Amino acid sequence: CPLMVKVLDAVRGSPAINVAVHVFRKAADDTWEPFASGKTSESGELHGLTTEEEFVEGIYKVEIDTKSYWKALGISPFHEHAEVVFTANDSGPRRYTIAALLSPYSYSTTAVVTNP
Amino acid sequence: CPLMVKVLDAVRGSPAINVAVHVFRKAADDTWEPFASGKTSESGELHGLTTEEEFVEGIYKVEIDTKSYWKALGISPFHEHAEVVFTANDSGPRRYTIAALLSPYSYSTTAVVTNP
Amino acid sequence: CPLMVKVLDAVRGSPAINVAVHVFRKAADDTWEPFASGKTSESGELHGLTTEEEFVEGIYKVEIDTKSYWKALGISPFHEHAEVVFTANDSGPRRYTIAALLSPYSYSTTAVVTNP
Amino acid sequence: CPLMVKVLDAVRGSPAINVAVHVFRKAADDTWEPFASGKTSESGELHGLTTEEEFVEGIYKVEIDTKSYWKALGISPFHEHAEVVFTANDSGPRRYTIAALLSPYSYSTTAVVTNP
Ligand SMILES: [Fe+3]
Ligand SMILES: [Fe+3]
Ligand SMILES: [Fe+3]
Ligand SMILES: [Fe+3]
Ligand SMILES: [Fe+3]
Ligand SMILES: [Fe+3]
Ligand SMILES: [Fe+3]
Ligand SMILES: [Fe+3]
Ligand SMILES: [Fe+3]
Ligand SMILES: [Fe+3]
Repeated sequence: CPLMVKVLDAVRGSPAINVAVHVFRKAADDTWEPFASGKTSESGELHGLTTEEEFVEGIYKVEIDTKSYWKALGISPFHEHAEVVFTANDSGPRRYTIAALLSPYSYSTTAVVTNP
Repeated sequence: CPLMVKVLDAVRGSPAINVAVHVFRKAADDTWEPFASGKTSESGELHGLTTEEEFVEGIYKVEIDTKSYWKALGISPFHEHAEVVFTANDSGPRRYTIAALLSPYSYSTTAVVTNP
Repeated sequence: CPLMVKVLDAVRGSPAINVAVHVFRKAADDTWEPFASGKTSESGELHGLTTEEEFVEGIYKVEIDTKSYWKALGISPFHEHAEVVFTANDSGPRRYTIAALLSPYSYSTTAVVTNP
Repeated sequence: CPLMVKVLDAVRGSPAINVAVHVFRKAADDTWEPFASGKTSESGELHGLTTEEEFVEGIYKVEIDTKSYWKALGISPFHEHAEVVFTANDSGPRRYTIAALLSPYSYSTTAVVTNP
């Protein structure tokens, strides 16, 4: 798994379950081609999005939708989408972990990049 | 002044200075319309984006252009932007402060609501 | 005012109000001596902790008492405190701002240095 | 592993390797008994600190020292210790993950608590 996504809730200190994640790649004619997608697990993690063979250098957009998570808590969320855009594998192949930390009025996001 | 944006640099222990900030507002056809923009001062604050009477109820998006910020300091950062999305309610006159904390690989955004 | 401490609540989207803050200074026998303390105002700011002439070069520690803060709001938080440790250099007159962002299970501290 | 510790560098976006970690437990006569200790790995993680049989309810202090990490980067760090104090296993057994995010002027720390 070269690309992991974690989502956490800063209020509850728990993993965010069933967050929808959509990954896009910037395509040749200046548009976003679909690339991968999934839901986060009990542990709030999602990998198995791609393989090193499909995860070529390029520009990727990672979108999350947290509607299912707040719904199951009985929370009527105010906002529920977040996104990052980064450039991948420019120095050849790396593993990316992208973590998001949720509060109703605060959003934090961190990227860890490691060598496979 | 009803809308403040404050931005800090976690690497250098200082306000982020001259960072461009674009504020959009969500329009009747669910698109984003430009609302305001500016650059951060030496103390990292940007205000004078809008008057009380022009900052109506709605959904607003603040894009802080951090890629150019880090690149100017000779750092290839991970993110393109820092963003946050928030809702202004039609309530009384209220101060909205958007605070941003920046690293090359991590950032956090927070919307703070007060009365002056 | 050379030492400011600002504290925000990420859950409630507001300044943290009435939070106790204790500042210690590292003494000649490598122990911590009380330096200053106070409570945060309605805008979450605490200043008037020290004068320019009494805030000498050294190593200082800010303990923000967040357990009691969250418990007062009926939340059993994870941390006891938020802390940060920083060094004042003997340089010119400089403004030190300690900013704190608080959730029940996550918190961040930042020391910002400016000139007034 | 009921107790994991991660340490990350927000400047480099990399795991912090060889961070020394010392865990203490609050003992009956109001003092800190040693409990567990270790160094973080290539991936910045440390588990194998304890077992569910030794990780009883109580008050634990987790200390890190990041001297070896900065040394190997050729960095003369200003500060290099951090600590959290929390109460464990009060609602019976839980798994704790404690993550710390480093910048020279900013420190963030998050706790994720999950059900084994
Ligand atoms: Fe499972
Ligand atoms: Fe299960
Ligand atoms: Fe995992
Ligand atoms: Fe101000
Ligand atoms: Fe909001
Ligand atoms: Fe002020
Ligand atoms: Fe410092
Ligand atoms: Fe290894
Ligand atoms: Fe290895
Ligand atoms: Fe692991």
